[PDB]
Amino acid sequence: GKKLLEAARAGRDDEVRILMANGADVNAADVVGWTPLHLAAYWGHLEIVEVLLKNGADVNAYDTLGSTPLHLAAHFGHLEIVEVLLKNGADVNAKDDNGITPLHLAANRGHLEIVEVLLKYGADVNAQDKFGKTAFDISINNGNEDLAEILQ
Amino acid sequence: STEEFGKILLKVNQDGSRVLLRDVAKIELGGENYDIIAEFNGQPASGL
Amino acid sequence: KVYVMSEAKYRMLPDDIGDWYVRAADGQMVPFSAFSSSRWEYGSPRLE
Repeated sequence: GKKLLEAARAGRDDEVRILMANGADVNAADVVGWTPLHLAAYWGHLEIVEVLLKNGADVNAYDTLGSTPLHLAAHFGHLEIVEVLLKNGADVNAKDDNGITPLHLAANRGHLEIVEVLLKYGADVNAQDKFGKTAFDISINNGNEDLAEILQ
Repeated sequence: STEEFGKILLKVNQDGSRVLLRDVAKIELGGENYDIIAEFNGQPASGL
Repeated sequence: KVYVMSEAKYRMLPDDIGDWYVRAADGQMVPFSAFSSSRWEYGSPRLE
């Protein structure tokens, strides 16, 4: 499991398969609750995200602050990983302990394509975080007009 | 970035309205000072 | 030197953050959880 977490982060595709063929826990979690999926999502390892999912990795694993791999992918602008995660049933409206959704994160960093995909799978535009802010609110505050109209 | 500086929150109005820095200022990268301007054969230049 | 700091057991866990209170202008004690949000990310422990 520990070897897998590491290999997942290092984007070592073959290594991930090997430990998989030797049956390491797909849902192994480090000290902050990140799974190999969290790791591959954050660092942008598309092929490892796909191998992990087809080996039954929990697509909706959450860390110790309630954040899923979909949060990480959306936030860091990994459009393909977002789609792969969504196509594998990732909860598009997943909230972390802050009430923050993947749409909030994508909106906030202005990842327009990602925003569109999220909406495409039925992201709730009206979803508010702990401060009552929506993605729309965020687009306005950031003065992102392109993003702002897409959210209306 | 100028975007981050522009959304600096100066105050919230009693009607919950927001006054951002960009609402009272122009925000841009620009010289620490504007006193020195150089040309190389009449064309805009810098130098050391 | 004189040093102020949290006793160890109150600065060990992420959840400990919301046990610290600040006093508002009107005298009210407000927990960190009411004006902040947090997330895990990666960073460098040694920048060269």
